[PDB]
Amino acid sequence: HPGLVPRDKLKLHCEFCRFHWVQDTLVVRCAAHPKEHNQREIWLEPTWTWGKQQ
Amino acid sequence: RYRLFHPVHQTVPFHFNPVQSIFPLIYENNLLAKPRLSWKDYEGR
Amino acid sequence: ERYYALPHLRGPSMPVQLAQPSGKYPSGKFTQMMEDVAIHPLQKPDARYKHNMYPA
Amino acid sequence: NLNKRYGAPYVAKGYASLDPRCSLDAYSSFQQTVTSADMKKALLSIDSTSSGALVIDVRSEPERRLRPLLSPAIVALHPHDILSGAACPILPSNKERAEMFVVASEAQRAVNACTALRRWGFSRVTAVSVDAVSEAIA
Amino acid sequence: VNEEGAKPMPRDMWAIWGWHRSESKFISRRDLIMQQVRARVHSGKELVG
Amino acid sequence: TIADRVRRYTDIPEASTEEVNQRWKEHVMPRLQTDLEYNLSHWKKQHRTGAGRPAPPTLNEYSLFSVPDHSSLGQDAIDMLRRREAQREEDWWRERKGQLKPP
RNA sequence: UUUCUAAUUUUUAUAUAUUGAAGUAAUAUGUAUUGAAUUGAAUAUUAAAAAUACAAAUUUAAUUUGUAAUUAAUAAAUCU
Ligand SMILES: [Zn+2]
Repeated sequence: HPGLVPRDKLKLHCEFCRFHWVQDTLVVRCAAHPKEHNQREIWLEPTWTWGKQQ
Repeated sequence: RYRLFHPVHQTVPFHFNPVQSIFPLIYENNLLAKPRLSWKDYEGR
Repeated sequence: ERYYALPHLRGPSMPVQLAQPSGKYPSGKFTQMMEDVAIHPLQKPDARYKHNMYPA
Repeated sequence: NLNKRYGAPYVAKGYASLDPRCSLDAYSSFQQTVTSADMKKALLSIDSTSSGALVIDVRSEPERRLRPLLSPAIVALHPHDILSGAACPILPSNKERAEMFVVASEAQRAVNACTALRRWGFSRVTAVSVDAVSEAIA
Repeated sequence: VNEEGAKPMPRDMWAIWGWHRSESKFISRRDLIMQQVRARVHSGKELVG
Repeated sequence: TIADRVRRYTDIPEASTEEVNQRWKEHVMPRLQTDLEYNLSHWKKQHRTGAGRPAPPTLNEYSLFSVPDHSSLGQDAIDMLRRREAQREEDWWRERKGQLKPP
């Protein structure tokens, strides 16, 4: 799922393309074209730590 | 804190050295001058 | 030494018939109700298909 | 992250608390008038047994020799001793009830000296008449 | 039963009554009011009853 | 604050429907035929003839229920507010194009 | 850095959410014109025509259907 480098680049290409809080990262999830139009904001991995990803 | 705001008027307190120290008769108006001229002139114990 | 300083006012301070156009595309807050717009709930506009079709 | 520690009267402060408005009101008092009665009331302030001279003349020292007005013991202040604030130690206490006057050679200096007063917290002074106070000899 | 827990403030101010932390139990007065408003006005989004 | 922010929703429709109650009980009530149960039964007869008398109301009979209507009021305030925003384009592109003119 | 002492500079500083607004309706210059095998608001270019408000799309070989109908959602109130 192409990390849209800033959050602001996120665009809803399809009718079924909506936003979702996938663990503190605003992402776009679509039932249709499931990974084709999927976008995920750039942010730390869902389970990071203070010594590994600052 | 280390940026103290006070009247620096405070840091040379004249409580012990008023002109009745150097001019010992000034309330007596005769205005005599009996100062301690230098640390050098100290005659001794 | 020269010192540059403003003249005294004889007329209105902010220019009115001399104002330069705002400079940002004047798509007003009401043509695209993007934000900063407050409307009474009785007077909600433009729901011609949602909730103005049955107005009150 | 100022204005959190200091107030809004910080960074948004035009520390020019000297003359954004007073200078205007100085040219206001310039406009109206001063005349006999406007000195005659001051005459009563000379008639007041308490003798603190009301009007003051900010004029060059050669000028006053030519038309001496010092008769009622009025104060002769160099216009900078007013501007610089060196005159506040002799200036009325009632900033809101006192109105002295300011004589001057040409009425531009007078208002230019009375604005200095209104910068020093003074409220009423109509600020000029080089010729009236001589026509009001007192 | 007559026993009541005498407590001037609830021992757990973030307790929930739903499923999630944002379903909290104790709500700020300045939001309890904007809640009692919507439950007492027209409900043009969520059906009622 | 509760009974206030809901009064945005009802007092105006109440301030209205409490003025009609005034207009009703003042002008039409005196000349209102109280034998309605007979009157209705007359139209249930006029309908069993089919050629009955359903009459349409007139403006003067109808203007009793004339009220401040935010269905229109609130709407055409926006449109008029908007055709000023639509007005500030041709007057903007005329102003910008008027900045290229020398002094 | 004579020695005992006194002291005002401290491996402690504030991190962006409330709300998959998705019900509420047949139509009517009109499937404009041009270019087009075809195109009807959603091929291509062309875009300041109108009137009785809804031409920068999805959809279909075309249309109709069908999604959609410019809205409450105040982090500001410093936290010491
Ligand atoms: Zn999509």
